[PDB]
Amino acid sequence: GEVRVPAKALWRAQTQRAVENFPISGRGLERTQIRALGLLKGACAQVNSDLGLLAPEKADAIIAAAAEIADGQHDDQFPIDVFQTGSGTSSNMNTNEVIASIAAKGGVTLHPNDDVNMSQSSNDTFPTATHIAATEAAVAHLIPALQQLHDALAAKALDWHTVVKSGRTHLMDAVPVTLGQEFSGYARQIEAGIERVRACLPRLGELAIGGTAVGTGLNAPDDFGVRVVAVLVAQTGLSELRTAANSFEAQAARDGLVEASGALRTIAVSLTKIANDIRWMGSGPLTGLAEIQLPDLKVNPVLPEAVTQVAAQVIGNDAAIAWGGANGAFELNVYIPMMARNILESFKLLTNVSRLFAQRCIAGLTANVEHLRRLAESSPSIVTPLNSAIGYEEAAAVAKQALKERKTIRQTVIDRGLIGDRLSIEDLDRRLDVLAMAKA
Amino acid sequence: NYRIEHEVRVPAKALWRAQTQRAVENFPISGRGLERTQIRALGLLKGACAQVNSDLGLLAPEKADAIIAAAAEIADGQHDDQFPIDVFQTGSGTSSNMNTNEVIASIAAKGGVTLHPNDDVNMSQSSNDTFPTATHIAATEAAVAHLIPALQQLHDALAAKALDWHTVVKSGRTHLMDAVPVTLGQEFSGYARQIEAGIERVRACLPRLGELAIGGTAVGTGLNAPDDFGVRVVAVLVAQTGLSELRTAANSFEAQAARDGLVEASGALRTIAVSLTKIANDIRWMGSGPLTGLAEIQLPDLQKVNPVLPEAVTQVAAQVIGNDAAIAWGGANGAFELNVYIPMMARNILESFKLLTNVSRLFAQRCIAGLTANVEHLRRLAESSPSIVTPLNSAIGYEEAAAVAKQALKERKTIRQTVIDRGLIGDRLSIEDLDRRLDVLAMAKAE
Amino acid sequence: YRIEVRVPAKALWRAQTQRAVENFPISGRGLERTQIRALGLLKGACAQVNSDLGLLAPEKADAIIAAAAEIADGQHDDQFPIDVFQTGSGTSSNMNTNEVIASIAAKGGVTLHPNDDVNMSQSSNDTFPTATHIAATEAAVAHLIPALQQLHDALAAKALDWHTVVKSGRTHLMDAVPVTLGQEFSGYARQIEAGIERVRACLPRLGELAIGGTAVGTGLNAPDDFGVRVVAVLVAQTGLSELRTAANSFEAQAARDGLVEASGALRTIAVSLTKIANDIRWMGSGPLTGLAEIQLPDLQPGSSIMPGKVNPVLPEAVTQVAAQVIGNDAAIAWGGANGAFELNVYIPMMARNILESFKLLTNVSRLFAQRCIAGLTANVEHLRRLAESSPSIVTPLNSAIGYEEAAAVAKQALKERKTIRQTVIDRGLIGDRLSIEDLDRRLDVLAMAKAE
Amino acid sequence: NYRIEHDTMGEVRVPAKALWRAQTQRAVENFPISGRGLERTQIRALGLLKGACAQVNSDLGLLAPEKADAIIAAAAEIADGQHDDQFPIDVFQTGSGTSSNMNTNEVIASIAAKGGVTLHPNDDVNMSQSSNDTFPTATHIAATEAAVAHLIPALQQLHDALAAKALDWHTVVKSGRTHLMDAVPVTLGQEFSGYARQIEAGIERVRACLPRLGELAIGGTAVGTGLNAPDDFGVRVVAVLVAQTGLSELRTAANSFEAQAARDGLVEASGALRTIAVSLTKIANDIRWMGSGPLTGLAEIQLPDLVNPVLPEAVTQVAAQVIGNDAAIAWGGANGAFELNVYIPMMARNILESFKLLTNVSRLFAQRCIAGLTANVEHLRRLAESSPSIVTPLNSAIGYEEAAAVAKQALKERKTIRQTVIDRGLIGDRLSIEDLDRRLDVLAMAKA
Ligand SMILES: COc1ccc(S(=O)(=O)N2CCCCCC2)cc1NC(=O)Cc1n[nH]c(=O)c2ccccc12
Ligand SMILES: COc1ccc(S(=O)(=O)N2CCCCCC2)cc1NC(=O)Cc1n[nH]c(=O)c2ccccc12
Ligand SMILES: [Cl-]
Ligand SMILES: [Cl-]
Ligand SMILES: [Cl-]
Ligand SMILES: [Cl-]
Ligand SMILES: [Cl-]
Repeated sequence: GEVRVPAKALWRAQTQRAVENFPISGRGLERTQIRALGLLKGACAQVNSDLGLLAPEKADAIIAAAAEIADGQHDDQFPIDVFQTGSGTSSNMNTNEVIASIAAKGGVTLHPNDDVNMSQSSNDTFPTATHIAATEAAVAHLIPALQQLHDALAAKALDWHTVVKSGRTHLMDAVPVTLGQEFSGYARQIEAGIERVRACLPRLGELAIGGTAVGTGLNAPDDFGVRVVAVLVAQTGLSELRTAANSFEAQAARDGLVEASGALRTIAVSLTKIANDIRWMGSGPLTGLAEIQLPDLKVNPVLPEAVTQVAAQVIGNDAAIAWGGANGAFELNVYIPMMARNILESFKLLTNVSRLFAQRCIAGLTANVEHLRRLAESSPSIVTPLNSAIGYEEAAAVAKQALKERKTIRQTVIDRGLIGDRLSIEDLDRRLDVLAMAKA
Repeated sequence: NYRIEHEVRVPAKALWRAQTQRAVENFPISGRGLERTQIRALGLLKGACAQVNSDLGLLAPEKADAIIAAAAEIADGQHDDQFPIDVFQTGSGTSSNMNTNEVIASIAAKGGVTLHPNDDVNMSQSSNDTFPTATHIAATEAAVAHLIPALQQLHDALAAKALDWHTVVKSGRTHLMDAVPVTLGQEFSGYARQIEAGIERVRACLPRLGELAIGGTAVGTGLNAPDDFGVRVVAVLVAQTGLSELRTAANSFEAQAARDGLVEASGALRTIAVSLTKIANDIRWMGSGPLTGLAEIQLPDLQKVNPVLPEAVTQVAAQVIGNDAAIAWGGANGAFELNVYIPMMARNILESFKLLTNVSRLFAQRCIAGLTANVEHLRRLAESSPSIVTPLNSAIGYEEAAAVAKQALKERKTIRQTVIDRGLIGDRLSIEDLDRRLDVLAMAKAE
Repeated sequence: YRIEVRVPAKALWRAQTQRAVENFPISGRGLERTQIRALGLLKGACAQVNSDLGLLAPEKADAIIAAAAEIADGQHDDQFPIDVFQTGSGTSSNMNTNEVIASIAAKGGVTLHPNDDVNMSQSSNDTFPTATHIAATEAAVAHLIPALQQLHDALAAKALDWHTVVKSGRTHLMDAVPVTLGQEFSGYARQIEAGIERVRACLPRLGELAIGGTAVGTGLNAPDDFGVRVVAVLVAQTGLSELRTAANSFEAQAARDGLVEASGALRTIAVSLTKIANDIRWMGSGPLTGLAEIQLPDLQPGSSIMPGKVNPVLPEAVTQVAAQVIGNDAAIAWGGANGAFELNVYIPMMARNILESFKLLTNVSRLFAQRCIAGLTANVEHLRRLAESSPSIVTPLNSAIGYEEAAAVAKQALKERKTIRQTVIDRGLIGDRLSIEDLDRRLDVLAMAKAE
Repeated sequence: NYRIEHDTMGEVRVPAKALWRAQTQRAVENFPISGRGLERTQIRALGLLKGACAQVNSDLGLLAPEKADAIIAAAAEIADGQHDDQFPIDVFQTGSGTSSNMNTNEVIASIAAKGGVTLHPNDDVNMSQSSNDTFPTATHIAATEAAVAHLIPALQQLHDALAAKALDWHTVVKSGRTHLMDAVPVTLGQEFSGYARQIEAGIERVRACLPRLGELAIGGTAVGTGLNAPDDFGVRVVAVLVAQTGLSELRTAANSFEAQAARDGLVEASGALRTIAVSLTKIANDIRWMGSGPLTGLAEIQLPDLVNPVLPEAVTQVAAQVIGNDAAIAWGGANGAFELNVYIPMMARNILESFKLLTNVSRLFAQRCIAGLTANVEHLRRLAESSPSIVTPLNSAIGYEEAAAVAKQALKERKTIRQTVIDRGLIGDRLSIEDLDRRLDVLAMAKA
């Protein structure tokens, strides 16, 4: 039919039809997705050239246009809604048409399908770009952001190694701990988060390229996949990219995204705990716990709120990803654009809020040392450290009398006239010292 | 060009000011800000508040008119690009509240009127009762003015097909296996009811979705606001918008300590997403083929035909389900006098409303309306199914009925032709008695 | 062990049930008492109607009704061994009920055919979802709503008792202007009251029964009015007026959207309960290192290592129940979306989850009301002291001494740990623009909470 | 019919025959919520842990040898399943699992008393322990054992059944399906190789979570600090557990505070199970669709009758349950505070159920569905040979327009592409039979 296309638009007919067919969310591909589609087209053009299937002049043109796209020079040339044909074929064609128009600016005539989509199908390209984008997000961005947060938490764990305070279990007063020990716990949660992301990489980095329409590789060179992956690894430095173990699994399912989402969700769960504890420690200053002071951006914990909200989003996104993941049929899972949107957003949210959390909250925390000490000196104590001085039986009697008369262990020892040759006052304070009780 | 404020650097053509710019620098998290409906509702709210402060003599009429004019521009969508703050901001949404106050002041300034963002545009209000008020305004309007009419359009399209296909007999399917006859019209009457029930579900949540916190100020007590600020602002909002569903909260503390009304409404959207998944799935399966699939109907071409709108629908449904999980999560985790997950909740609920509205109209117009049934083929299959030999039992015994069914399937013939081919027509069974027993439309029991 | 297939001797079920037992050894958990009861109610009403329409012999119908009444009464809850994770229509549990009823009638000398007699006018597809919705409707009206009303009433009572118990508000977990403990609990009460409203609003669709639609929704091989007749009997016998024939017989079998809808209501209540329970254990936190606003009744020892430590175990039970309801809700929506054509085949899993959510919420709400809320005591003097020392209450001084001096009062009081009243005095601001009488009027914290 | 018992809170009436005591009975009355208690595997883990603890306490000279022996013997009876009816406490108990810990202590004491040995539930049976490190330890022992000894071998059985079908059906060519629409040829073998990979990847996912799932909190006592335990109590107890269970995946926690303030390892493991549920949903759905009919469906295969696809229905319902449980687990996981996460019994219920359901349904799926599948081989090939999707390799010979006409006529007349090309008289000018049979070899097209 007749198709009206904007003057300064590098996309063509089929992209414009897709724009008209899916006015649903008003939001299109992110920069990372666009970049990954550009990287893939350049790599495909390179391999088609190396195999003598594509004329060198045409290949050079594609590679040049693809490089512009991957460098972010055309992020306004991808107007198709996220909620499109579930294979992502519309965005694939979007990329083919934009490259064709760019090449035409350089006096080379490309056919979007026959040249720019050579050896590819409408079904193995978009999930490939999706996993490229997800792997890049995991390796180049999320993991270093998490490492930064870990290092900030670990720094406080060391700095506060002897800042004694009261433990809390069930929200109730418990035996002493140090602020440093608590932050050593938070740091380990983030460290384990990094371990979780790393563990999913062998399957997250699997690319479907080469499988063409249904996974068989019909109408592609037998080694298209492995050659394209090699160019991608060389150009991105992403050694985690690899050919799929099974070309049918790689298109019929998107289980790699579901798996990876689970790692992000676990991280969201840890971050909720860490953020929650931190805003509670900062609460008050009169009606709260008043354990620490957060940097001001009466200070509201705005970054913990940002963190806990991001975590909520990752959990919602995770549910959406799994839902689409389960609902593939036969040779193709047709939930890819929705799954891509959600997994890449979860990566982006976690990355950016972890860095903000680290730099503008954690690094600048100040402990209220004297208040914390007074809290520790209000914790329950135990009789065990008195055994080698008064014996198991007298200790047991002290514990019973303390419980009965609702007095501290220390005062009960004094009231029972136990301060003598077997136990001086100094010896009592040493054995019951709250920092020693924390076993730091 | 960038103008300077105090020190913070603000874009020249930006109508926001220093507090918004600081929020921009503090939350570079998603790169996504408030949606159009939330911005519109913030405008609506600020205008109504100014009207009431003017009515109560608390704000100069010249200042009030400036806010009202500015706010109207915002509510009309003229300033959507003036709200740069990330969704993932302070959990009260105070940053976006100040964004609105600042943009209104800057709009007024161009008209020669000076407004203090806090002292004037935020008069009688707090950082805590305004943003969720705007959220519930935006959600109520999305439910009443957009989603319900969209759903009604879908219902009517499905109902129209159910009528057109009233006598289009086909094989029923249970457990995906062949079963006794139904009509395509009956199936589509079921789809229509699912959507109709969806509308009932949305309507049922409105008494609580429409509750507004405005007037409760910082903690719910209404301290530093007129005692009747809430009912006055709501009456102005209703008067201006026609949204009679908007109401003052039943309890002012519940309305700020929790966002339970959004959790409730999301559940209604989630159920609709569940209904749409079933409908969309059946339709793309019915259209599967053209050779190795079910080949019951043909879908209209768009991009044989891929079912691209059922894929759009089932992907939207997945998103609504994910959004629903995030909303419940934020909803459960308020503390004492304030739930601090509102911007995240607003984002997700308003998007869910939008996606369902837009994809339902698309589904109705560009998929449902142009569906075409393979009528003769559907009847042929129904008339050849082993599932329909049971009315033959009283005439020929279930053992011979079984032989008929097995031979019909093997030779790919109707049950009728098989009965005839096996020489069963006689005094035990006339051809007219056979056609009565095997009347597959009558078996469907269409009203 | 009798033989038919080896079947336990004291088993009232027969061969088809025993086959299902051997086919689905998956969870080791079978139907609940409420589902069993509902299957009993339905079979008895069906025989009643079949008899009335002259389709079933009176002696046979009487034997079904008598046997089905024993099942509904809970006398045979050990005769339903089939796993929850069975054929997705629930046909196996339907046959279970048919077989057990036939065996009961056999003890009385009457021979019933499980299919031809007990399952007359019914199919293996409209029975189990009918029983599920009967069970879910009963759980909503007879058990959950009264239990929520009991918790509502306990919260409302506390709100009344604590109407003048002033304290500092908390927003973002930071100090805020005064509220009363009573206002907060009126807020919790409203959340529970709204929860009841949410359950009530789903009942028009939760109560829809598929019975009469037979195999595919068409009503083939059943009387045309079978559905309305069975429902009439059920409503008369159970008093459950919310039970009704489905608006659309195809929707009622192709989907279980009413269950998804109802779970949404339950999920929302779980969300409310989470907020309420969290606030309450935080309010009782400490007693020396926490908020120490209230004291929860002691229910059991908390720690071996810490002998006097008593933990908020009911709020912990409530919040864990809430997590379960949210999990169950996701399972129900998952099952609900994935029907195909004429039948949703996730009914037993959806039934398990919705009925569990009803049960857990019902039971934990009553325990929460009786063993926690009713016995709460407020630390009134503690709460009032913090309120009277709060920087947040200096605002009403503005019109007398100016906001800059009020800010100074707040800073000094906060630093010298004094009340706002005493700090105003210690700065010598009581003169001819401000009496001690006017000061106490302006710093009346209860009046600042504006309690009605 | 009762006897009097007591704790630090006062006196409590207990059923006369019951092996539990006061604190258990308080919890019986405090939490009548679900009506369901700990599972066999949980009780076993608690028994194993208590025995190991008594062994270490005896080794370190902290507990009298005659007392340790009485504990170890009692704990063995519990771990073997002789006293499961003595664990009446609801899943929905105190969030630390305090009550079930005391349950185990009390029952061990009452058992030993029958042997003439007097044990204090707290002082002897709970020596060097607290609830806060024992109940999550038992929970992670149960989950680790469920992963290693049960789930992975069940998945390997399912993988092997799917891989056997992939081998058997290696040349069973059929029409591909994308968007539910006919596509270029594949084989049943290839589809099933895809299913096998999903389950193989599932095993990889479970194995990848084990370094953290296997972490045990034991030794951290009340708040993570180890107060009131020997400094090496944890490593010693873990060594005993590893020796007695053969589970090398059991290990001390990398950080003692993380191990009690959080249950992130359970959230992580649930993610793997959830992913498996997602894979199983795809496989089960495909298989019931392939078996659909016998007239109006796809009718690609026939499922064994045990014909409704009842095992795929059991599989997809189990999947839904696992996804549901997964949401409950993450919810509890996120909501710890300071030194302790208090959602452990609920998280344990859900993670352990998810392990159990996937284990049992995978073995059933493998044995009683996958193994007995039969393919309609000739019919599949005939459809593949008759599909408009395979006319494309004729384009260069007969042209686009004629290829479309061939496709349309073949469908309308229900004939193969090969026969339609012949019938339209295209052999001779356009191409030979040899060329036709080469271009339309659907098996070669499937690249198999
Ligand atoms: C999706 O399903 C189809 C797609 C296309 C065509 S066709 O009309 O194009 N066709 C019929 C002409 C004889 C050559 C086979 C191809 C037919 C069917 N369906 C059937 O053939 C049903 C059937 N009937 N009888 C049997 O014995 C049987 C045995 C195994 C599998 C299926 C069947
Ligand atoms: C599930 O799908 C089937 C089930 C059973 C049988 S059967 O083998 O039992 N059969 C074929 C013999 C002629 C009488 C129809 C019944 C066939 C099909 N499939 C087809 O007939 C495919 C088909 N082929 N060609 C067309 O032109 C057409 C037009 C509309 C719809 C479908 C088609
Ligand atoms: Cl443009
Ligand atoms: Cl701008
Ligand atoms: Cl029995
Ligand atoms: Cl039972
Ligand atoms: Cl009614």
